[PDB]
Amino acid sequence: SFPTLATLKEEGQRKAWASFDPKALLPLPEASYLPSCQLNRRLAWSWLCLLPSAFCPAQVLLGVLVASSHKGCLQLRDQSGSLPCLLLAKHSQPL
Amino acid sequence: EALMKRNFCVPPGASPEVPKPALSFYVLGSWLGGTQRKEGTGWGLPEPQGNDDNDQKVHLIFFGSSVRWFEFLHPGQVYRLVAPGPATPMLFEKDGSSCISRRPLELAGCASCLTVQDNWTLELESSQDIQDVLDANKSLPESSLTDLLSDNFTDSLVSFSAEILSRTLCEPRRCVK
Repeated sequence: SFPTLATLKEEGQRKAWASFDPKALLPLPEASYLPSCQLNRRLAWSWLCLLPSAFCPAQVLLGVLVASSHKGCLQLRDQSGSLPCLLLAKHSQPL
Repeated sequence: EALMKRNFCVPPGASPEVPKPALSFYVLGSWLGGTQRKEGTGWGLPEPQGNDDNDQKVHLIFFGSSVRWFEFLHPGQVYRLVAPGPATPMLFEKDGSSCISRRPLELAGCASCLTVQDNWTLELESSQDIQDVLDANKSLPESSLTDLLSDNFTDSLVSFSAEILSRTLCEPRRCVK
């Protein structure tokens, strides 16, 4: 299936915010012996990875590379919008 | 050099107004030849490089709308720029004092600067033609473990290549660990 950049971004953001369970990150009994400041600092950050090819059906990314002259951030741009992106070549060789 | 907010200096012969803080950066590199002219599809034989006592080192200030080229600069890669139009002499050696010559506070006094122009563009050369220079594309320089772990406190320049284990943000000062 061919998605649009805005739809992909919104779906990713919604899925990321959906499964944000603090109890999962810090299970028992480690939190049982923690102060408030350390607990809050530990819970302050997280991350998540998603593979679109694992969804039903598969998805393919398509876009136009655009290098804006304001922030120096290469983006994939379409009519719907834009998106931050990172480009690398083979075997740890920079683009 | 990294990309951040930078302050230029007083232009030569212009109004004495404080340069505004604008995002910009600069690079340092070494030349490989003299002035070169286009010839057909390719470029003509470049003029011989002057046997000058000055070190073959140049500094290029990138600012304005040229910041978009930041992501395509990496050490050890052969880069050739191009100035569209006629090959005006004295264009790839030093900044023209008469024209816009604004440098940051850390680069104003340098004797080797070359501010890029908007109409100029940059391209990557071919591997086979300049394979001789590309032979020095080994691992990036890095100080020894003893140098990084010796006590001293002289010097604050180190380099290595590591693998991230864990990341954690610090808040009360803004710091990421």
